[PDB]
Amino acid sequence: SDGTWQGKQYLKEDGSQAANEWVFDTHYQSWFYIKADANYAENEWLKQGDDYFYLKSGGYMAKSEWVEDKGAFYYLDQDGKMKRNAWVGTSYVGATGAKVIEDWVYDSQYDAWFYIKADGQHAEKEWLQIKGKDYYFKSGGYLLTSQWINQAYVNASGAKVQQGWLFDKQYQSWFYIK
Ligand SMILES: C[N+](C)(C)CCO
Ligand SMILES: C[N+](C)(C)CCO
Ligand SMILES: C[N+](C)(C)CCO
Ligand SMILES: C[N+](C)(C)CCO
Ligand SMILES: C[N+](C)(C)CCO
Ligand SMILES: C[N+](C)(C)CCO
Ligand SMILES: [Zn+2]
Ligand SMILES: [Zn+2]
Repeated sequence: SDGTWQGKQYLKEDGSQAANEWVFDTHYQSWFYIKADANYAENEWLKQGDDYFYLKSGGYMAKSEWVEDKGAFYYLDQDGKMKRNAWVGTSYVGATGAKVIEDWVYDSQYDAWFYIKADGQHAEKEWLQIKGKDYYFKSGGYLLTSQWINQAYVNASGAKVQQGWLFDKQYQSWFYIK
């Protein structure tokens, strides 16, 4: 390529000054975003339609990588686009792209609730107390709802029931929980 960096500015193959545009510099094999002031975007987000991109230090577009911003982790896909509402390995990124921690996740593809502990790992084959109530997560992390777990009963919200009547449809009989 005959494209060249002159400080933070990029001259294109034809010698024109890049500005307000993406450039792909084969010398780095990297995308870069050149701002309206003809300087490359660096250590910043770029919104383009619905999509977010992150320009790292030196202006390289982030891609297939995790970035930390204001104490939150964001994943950029192969094309540089910030992932939203998805599992990225064992992590879940929410609506804003931020890795979910200490919170519920409803995933329509498993039709199941999950809980990501503060430590960033999904609850799995275990009891947790979440906001003062008890919830049991199966293998794979799926919240158990409306069933007996040992001597305990978890209701439709997944919360262990403390006391009261339950009509069990499995046994077609009334139980009193104390
Ligand atoms: C844009 N880079 C900083 C990567 C190259 C020019 O110095
Ligand atoms: C970065 N572009 C949006 C220019 C293409 C996807 O990588
Ligand atoms: C701009 N951020 C990537 C930090 C948030 C998008 O919801
Ligand atoms: C539901 N998870 C994505 C958490 C695991 C599937 O194997
Ligand atoms: C978010 N919760 C799992 C507690 C509600 C399920 O119905
Ligand atoms: C739970 N009881 C059977 C005791 C009353 C509701 O019909
Ligand atoms: Zn060249
Ligand atoms: Zn898992």
